[PDB]
Amino acid sequence: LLREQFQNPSDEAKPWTFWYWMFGAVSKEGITADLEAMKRAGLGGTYLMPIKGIKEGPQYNGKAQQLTPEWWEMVRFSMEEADRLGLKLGMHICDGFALAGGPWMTPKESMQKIVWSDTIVDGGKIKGLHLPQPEAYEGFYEDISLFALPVKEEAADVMPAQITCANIATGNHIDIKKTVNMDDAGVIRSSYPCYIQYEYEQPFTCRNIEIILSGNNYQAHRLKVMASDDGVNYRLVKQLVPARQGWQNTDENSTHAIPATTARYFRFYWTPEGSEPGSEDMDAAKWKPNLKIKELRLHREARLDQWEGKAGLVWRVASSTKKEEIGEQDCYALSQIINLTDPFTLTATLPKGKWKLLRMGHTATGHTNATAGGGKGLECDKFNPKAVRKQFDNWFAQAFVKTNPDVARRVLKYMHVDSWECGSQNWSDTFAAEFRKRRGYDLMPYLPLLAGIPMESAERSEKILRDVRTTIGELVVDVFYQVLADCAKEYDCQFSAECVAPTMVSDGLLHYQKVDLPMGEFWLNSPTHDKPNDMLDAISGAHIYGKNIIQAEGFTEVRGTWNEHPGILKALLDRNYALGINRLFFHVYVHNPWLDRKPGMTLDGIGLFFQRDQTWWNKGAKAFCEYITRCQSLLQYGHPVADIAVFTGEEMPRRSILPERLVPSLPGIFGAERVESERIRLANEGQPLRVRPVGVTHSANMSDPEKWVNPLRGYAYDSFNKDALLRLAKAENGRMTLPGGASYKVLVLPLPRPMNPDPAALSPEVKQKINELKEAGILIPSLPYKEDDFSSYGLERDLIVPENIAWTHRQGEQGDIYFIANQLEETRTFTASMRIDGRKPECWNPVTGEINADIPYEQKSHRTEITLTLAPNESVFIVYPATGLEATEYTVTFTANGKTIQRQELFDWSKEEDEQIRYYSGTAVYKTTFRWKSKVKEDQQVYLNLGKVCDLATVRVNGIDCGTIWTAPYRADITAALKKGVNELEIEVTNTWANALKGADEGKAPFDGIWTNAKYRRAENTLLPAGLLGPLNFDVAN
Ligand SMILES: [Ca+2]
Ligand SMILES: [Ca+2]
Ligand SMILES: [Ca+2]
Repeated sequence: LLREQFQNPSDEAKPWTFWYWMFGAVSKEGITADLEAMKRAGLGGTYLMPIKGIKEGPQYNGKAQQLTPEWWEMVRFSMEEADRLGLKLGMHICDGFALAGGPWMTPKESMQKIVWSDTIVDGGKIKGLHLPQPEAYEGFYEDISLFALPVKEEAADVMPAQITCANIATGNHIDIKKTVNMDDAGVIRSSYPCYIQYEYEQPFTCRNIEIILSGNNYQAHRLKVMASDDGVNYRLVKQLVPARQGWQNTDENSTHAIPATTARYFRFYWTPEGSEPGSEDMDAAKWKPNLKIKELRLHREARLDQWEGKAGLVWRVASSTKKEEIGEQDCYALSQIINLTDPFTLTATLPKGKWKLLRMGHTATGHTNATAGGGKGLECDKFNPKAVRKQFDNWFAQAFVKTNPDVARRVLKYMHVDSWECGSQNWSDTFAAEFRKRRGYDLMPYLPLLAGIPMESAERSEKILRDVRTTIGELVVDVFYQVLADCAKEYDCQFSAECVAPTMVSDGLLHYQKVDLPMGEFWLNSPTHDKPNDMLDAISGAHIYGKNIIQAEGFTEVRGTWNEHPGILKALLDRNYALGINRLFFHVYVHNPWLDRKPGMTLDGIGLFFQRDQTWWNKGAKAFCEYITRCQSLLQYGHPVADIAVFTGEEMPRRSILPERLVPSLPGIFGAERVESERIRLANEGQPLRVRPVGVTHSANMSDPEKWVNPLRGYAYDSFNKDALLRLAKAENGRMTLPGGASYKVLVLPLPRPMNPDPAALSPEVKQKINELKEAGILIPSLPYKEDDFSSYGLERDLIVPENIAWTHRQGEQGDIYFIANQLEETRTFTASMRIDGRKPECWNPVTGEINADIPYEQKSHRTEITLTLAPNESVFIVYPATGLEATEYTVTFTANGKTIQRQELFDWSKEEDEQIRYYSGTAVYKTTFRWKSKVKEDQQVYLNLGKVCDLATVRVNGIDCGTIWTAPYRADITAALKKGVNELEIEVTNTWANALKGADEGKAPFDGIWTNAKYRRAENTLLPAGLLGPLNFDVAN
């Protein structure tokens, strides 16, 4: 029964935590303390991940370096204690955060890329010639093919230029030292509009510009290229366009093609005007709009525009190359190219003329699991099933050998793969063969496409490179994820996994079919580091592949500042429940090995600081986890409901679509106010900056997922890929269905968009299936869709609520559940109208566990309406079956320093003259008495309203616990504990660490033993309000 699950949830409904061990500083005492604390809070289990080692933190004197017998003994003891407590465990597939590295991996077994060298020679007889050696990572390299290409032009690929620059920004509020300048190493920097001029002694013919950076720089890709023959009259060549790119974009330079231009002068104009705000697929645009260029290389030889991404070396999307940039004369036909692989030093003969000797091979990409300690080394080849198996055998499998095997088999039941951060790869020893099987033709004659050298035509070159990227994405799934899935099943473990996008070339949804537990990620107060697109990848992936439990790495905080408590985490959690997550994992519980240092070890101040030495752990983490468990009990029930599927298209790479990107496709669904807010945000006038958190300056108009609650105004959608369309979709009763309960009425085929700008042509099999779905009744709306909703087609909104109300809907055999959550810090009363006809709603309170089965409701036009009142950040589930306190003198006892005071009136601890109270962080126990005049009458209900609580409070009346109050409304039901006459009142109030850390920083610690490696602090330098501020009142109801 649903009631029993809500009231007595199963262990599958409990939240979990990530558990990090820092710098090999680990103790058994701390292990016991941590795991008991986890059990006390109501956590179901933990993912044990050690982070860095003794070298990275020698000051901590760590005794548990990864893979030492001492470390293995800590792991064994952890399994022993989890077993004793009834907790389960997971581990990651490598040391550190990610991804699949270890000291057992050689360069040959690591991720591979196509590399090359080249040299121009006279044709005729060639004997004993030593060719240049391509890039060889740690000296590993293997030849594949040697081509000879007849030169298009005998002139040199680059020439000497004199480089100069000029500020063009004319005004009076310009810092002259930030205007364009070139340093002694030639690095170009600017904060203001400028140009950079290249002058050649003789006219130079340029066909592309290779942009070389030190780290990422969005602005560098926005140069406007101009040229002159005479030194004053300049003509437009091209406005350069930034390719879509993720944060891991430094492995390759960026080649921007232009129409072939012959000139003595080239000017590269720059202005920050027109800049797009930052996002996950224009990651560099998150940062200050300054220009910084290491080098511009102006090349003569023809290359495909943005070929480095198109070759699969790095995760990028750019438009196909225009014919005006690469025409037929710029391409090689296969007949022109002489294959010298056999004879190759080189000895053979060639027709007269000049030949480019293109020596192609492969080497390691150069990536490690760099956040590891003892387990650090090269990332495994993601296309080599033997290397993937080897990774599994040497870390995860050893947890069942080197510990206690029978205990390990009982408690270590989860195998985790985290979010990818090992770059991309476009080769392996089996890649040619896999390409041949999957794409239906041989890649090998076309291998120079992987260096961006065009063949046959631009269109043909880019059709083949798309096929290369497609193959890459398929091998991630069919090798890496398939092998690990087999391994997990072999070891009786559930497989959880985070995203592959936006660092490894992929269809970002595709791998979720191979795992048990798709896992998203959401950050707290960290706009520059949040991954809303990762969340939608994991949720869409789970929905379309029928994975019912959707995990989420939650609350990661780029700079924790010690003022965080559950009360300010609720709204954030709720909007991610609305997206579709149903098992939270706290990021992060750090192991604090010292029992006499608080709050102790952290991930160098990266939050959330969710651990035993939190001021609010014992009561606050427990109360929050109780709320979480009740929510998850219902949010794991049945199947999620979503009316709309949105096709993710045929470009590579690809992934789920953020709501903002569908606004031009569905302007009527989003509404006019959203259309207008997006116009302004994307215009991004003045490129404004914001600082959030302290010390992190970024693009103020960056999309913020807090502002995208219920963006379709009463419908939900999943992103939906080619795989799911062709392999899984069926039409039943006019809806598109998928195994595991997905059922969509609408299939949106979006307009061309930043991640699919061409757009990539629909394959015959996709057009056929679309038409089949169309004839069977699935709605394929014509775009842009301008009506408010789909009611004209018989598809009404699921839930009609006002703005800033987050929701989701699930359904199964026992009925329908709507989660409804207030995202504002205010009390609201509003109508909620649900697409449910003729059933009786109930209001189930997840904070308290109370069920109100007799709520008023109206039945209008075959919907059901209720009037809800929600306190700040309050949420509720709607389920459809199938007077002044007059206190005596307070005694207040500050538990952490034993100080006791007597006060008549309530007070803010932070305004006290006594420094040990002023800077106090921890718990204080308030004791008083109050008179209650009457016997409590039948059906009468009495609440003690607490007024303002800084930050949480546990109420006891005559010794009876009346609740831990942590979120609005700030009241406890004291009905059952009240007696006529004198009543005893005890309230335990707990704040956050911020005030005591400030005090300790200034030589005014309110007690002994305060220490943390977390050094970030609020910029404001204020003490936070602290304590039971009140006023206290009774609310007597019926
Ligand atoms: Ca992670
Ligand atoms: Ca499309
Ligand atoms: Ca897009």
